[PDB]
Amino acid sequence: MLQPKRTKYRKPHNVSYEGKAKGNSYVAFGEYGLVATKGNWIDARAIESARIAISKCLGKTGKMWIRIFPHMSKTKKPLEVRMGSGKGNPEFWVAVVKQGTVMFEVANIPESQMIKALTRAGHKLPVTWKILKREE
Amino acid sequence: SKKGVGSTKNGRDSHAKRLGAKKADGQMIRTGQIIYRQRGTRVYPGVNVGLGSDDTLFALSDGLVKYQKFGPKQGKTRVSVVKHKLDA
Amino acid sequence: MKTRTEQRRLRHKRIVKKIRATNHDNRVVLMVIKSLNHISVQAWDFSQNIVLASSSSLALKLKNGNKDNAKLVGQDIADKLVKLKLTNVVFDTGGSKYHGRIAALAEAARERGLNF
Amino acid sequence: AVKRSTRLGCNDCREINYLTFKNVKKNPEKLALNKFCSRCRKVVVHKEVK
Amino acid sequence: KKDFHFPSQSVSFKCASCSNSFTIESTLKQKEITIDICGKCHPFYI
Amino acid sequence: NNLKAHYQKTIAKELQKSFAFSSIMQVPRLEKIVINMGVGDAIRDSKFLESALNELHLISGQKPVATKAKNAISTYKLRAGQLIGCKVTLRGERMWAFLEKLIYVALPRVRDFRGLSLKSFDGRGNYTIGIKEQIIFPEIVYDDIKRIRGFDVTLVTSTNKDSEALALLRALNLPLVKG
RNA sequence: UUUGGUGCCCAUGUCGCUGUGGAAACACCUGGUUCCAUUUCGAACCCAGCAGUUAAGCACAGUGGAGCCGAAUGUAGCUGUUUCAGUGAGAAUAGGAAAGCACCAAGC
RNA sequence: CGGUCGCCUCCUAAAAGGUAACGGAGGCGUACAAAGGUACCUUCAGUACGGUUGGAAAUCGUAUGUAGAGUGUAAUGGUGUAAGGGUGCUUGACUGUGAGACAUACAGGUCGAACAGGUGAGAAAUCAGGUCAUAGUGAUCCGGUGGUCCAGUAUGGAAUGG
RNA sequence: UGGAGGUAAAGCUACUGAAUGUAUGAUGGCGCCACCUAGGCGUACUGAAUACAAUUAAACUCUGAAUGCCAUUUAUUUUA
Ligand SMILES: [Mg+2]
Ligand SMILES: [Mg+2]
Ligand SMILES: [Mg+2]
Ligand SMILES: [Mg+2]
Ligand SMILES: [Mg+2]
Ligand SMILES: [Mg+2]
Ligand SMILES: [Mg+2]
Ligand SMILES: [Mg+2]
Ligand SMILES: [Mg+2]
Ligand SMILES: [Mg+2]
Ligand SMILES: [Mg+2]
Ligand SMILES: [Mg+2]
Ligand SMILES: [Mg+2]
Ligand SMILES: [Zn+2]
Ligand SMILES: [Zn+2]
Repeated sequence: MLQPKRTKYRKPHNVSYEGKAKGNSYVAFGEYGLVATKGNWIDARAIESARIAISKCLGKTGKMWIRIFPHMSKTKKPLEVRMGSGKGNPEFWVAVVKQGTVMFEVANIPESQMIKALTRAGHKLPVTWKILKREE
Repeated sequence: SKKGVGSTKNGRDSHAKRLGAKKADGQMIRTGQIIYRQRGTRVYPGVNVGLGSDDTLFALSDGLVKYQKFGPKQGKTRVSVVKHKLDA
Repeated sequence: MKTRTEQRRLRHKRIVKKIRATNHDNRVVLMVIKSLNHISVQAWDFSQNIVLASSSSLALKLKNGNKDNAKLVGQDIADKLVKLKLTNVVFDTGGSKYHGRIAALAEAARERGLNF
Repeated sequence: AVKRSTRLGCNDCREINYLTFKNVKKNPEKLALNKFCSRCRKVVVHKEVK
Repeated sequence: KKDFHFPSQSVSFKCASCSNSFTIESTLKQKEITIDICGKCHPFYI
Repeated sequence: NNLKAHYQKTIAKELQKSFAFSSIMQVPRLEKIVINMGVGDAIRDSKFLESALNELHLISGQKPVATKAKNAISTYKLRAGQLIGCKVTLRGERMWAFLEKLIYVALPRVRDFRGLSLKSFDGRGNYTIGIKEQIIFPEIVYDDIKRIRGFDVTLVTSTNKDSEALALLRALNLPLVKG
């Protein structure tokens, strides 16, 4: 469960996911990568699920990198509460993925297993994923 | 059922102090008119421009106000009042 | 930590900033620069950034560094200022404490018609 | 509110002409300042007045 | 600086074995104080 | 001082010849012997500090200025605005007088002056002497503070190289082991 | 023109490295008896003199090392109307860069 | 029912300003006869080395370091020769005023050239009508206190007012 | 035409936090010895600092627009 160790402000304004890709746009640690095509909020739970899926379908020597990190927190008012009397308390952390950000990358294992691995990683995430390779 | 709700603690704000630039470049000015109000010297004073007890810049003579950029990496701003200088 | 001249330059930067900030009547500025051997004097005008009058031990051809030749330097520069028809002056030191040669030259300038 | 104020009165016409502040806990000694007096039209010693 | 109660007076110093009357400024009694171990009376220096 | 003239003539010629120094003042020159006898006991038994100064006073001929800390520490009971430590800086004739008196009278009286050198230069040419006890200094009567302490005599030089500082020390015969 | 002083400027002006220099001046330097000074020290400030001095500082030449500056193309954001025309960044880069502008005194 | 009611700082506030919510964070109802005024002098914190007590860290010397230091305070802005530190003398922490502006429904608030009187620092130029700036505050009525060139119910006082 | 600003954007070796991998690695945990206290050899592993490559921010900024705002210049229009 990826979680910031501490934050200066518990309840910040939400960060939009509409727009192009600011950073983490090109595979730069591995050479195959899973890009997103629709910005959305995805939480550390989906990240951990996808990472465990990748690790389970990896081998004995494959290596993986997680680019995105759930920096921003979000609140949720308790149920049966009418609006007012302040903001709700923070519940879960989501990493903000914009159209074009490479979330996971893999290397050091043959091509078919990595393609399958990225497929299973992307089926755990709501965004519609796509495979790209690293420029020589 | 309402079940009751907690209480918020920060709904407090102070009156807005009316700071900022008052006379724009090229505007004619007489002595004693405010050119720039600030909290801490955001605009330095030049010639024919004074300072107050609230870091307020005011004119000292007739003329056209004029801003001059100066300082390291061109990060400091300076204002002045170039006198009418009609000089026939 | 530094050398004497740099500290003298530092004091001069303070004095120049102060004079340029408060001299409202645009008086001529009688700058004296003292060295280990000699002391010179020049009257700048901070509105035009030029030199109106000048005087020096080299100009006056004296074995200076004494209070005696300081009297001569003050008299010469005061005579030149009177000839230039400027009498409203501001007096600043080169960054040295106003005393001895600087005080003698400044007082010498005052009895020859200067007002400061 | 706290009352740190004190009154300063002349010592020639015995008129009170100034109002200032003083900490009785820290400063124990009476003020003996010298200020302008409207009546005497000069500078004169002004002392603390109850 | 000056105007002091402790005067630094040039006092001579004698030593055992080797006389070596070294004159050094100090604020003490004005006479030939004899030192028992001086620099020259030490196995380390010579 | 006659040894001051000895310093002038001898140091000039030998160092100049020793390194083919192109100017007589290229040779290193010693500047100031700072003495700093500081103690934190002034936080509680202030009286002691006063006596400290006088002994320091009685040793150098310059009245000591008491120094103040630039911070505050609870564990040491330290607080800003207090006087903890005196520093004296001797120059001109008096500095050579005190230096000569130390090396010739005070130092060889040290219980075991076996010395420490080569491993004392700060890398810029300086030198610090950590004295262990005060009673050994001749300019001190038996009556003193209830606690006895040492000294931190230090040295400065015109040169910036520690090796040239050591060379001056060897030319001056400062008696340390092999240095 | 060069040296010395200074103002304007506020790194393409810096930090550093390597060499050269002094005629006059600038500096270190020589002493504290005078005016003046140390929260203590003629260190500094202040005196009165230039014996020595080119280490410094200072001034020149080289040095692209650090720091600084940074083109064109393209792109992101904007304004309109389009779903295309302008506006155009930041980052990155080729690369520049060993300051510049005036006044005064001296031999020139 | 709980919470809040005046004033100050930041964000939301969309690069002029303004802009709300039981939106998100904090403080204030002060402190300084020096932490004011002037003249002079002076400039980080930290880190590296070297040194008795003394220790990770007290002080000293030297170098490095361009602000992470200080600027009484909650933040913001400003300020490293400054607005920070020290010293000497002082009280302008004045009197009567005040052209002209800002912002404002009003009431109130904020800046201020300049004049007269008499001062402080400083050789002088100059500066000083409280502090680096923004919170530290409550109208009217009523009564009390000091001064006073005004009134004093026929007149002189007094009472009582101004 | 000139200006004020610090948003969009972008960047985090230009700060404050958050934060990924690689390399060198303070540090501890973990051992095994000697030594009762000064310590030492490896560390399933934690991870200061540095270098390389990559990230995040209403209350982060070494930067950084357009629009909008103020004033002025010219042309036209209205007595508001
Ligand atoms: Mg506000
Ligand atoms: Mg040379
Ligand atoms: Mg209620
Ligand atoms: Mg706006
Ligand atoms: Mg605004
Ligand atoms: Mg603050
Ligand atoms: Mg003072
Ligand atoms: Mg102050
Ligand atoms: Mg009533
Ligand atoms: Mg009557
Ligand atoms: Mg943005
Ligand atoms: Mg960052
Ligand atoms: Mg922002
Ligand atoms: Zn009176
Ligand atoms: Zn002997």
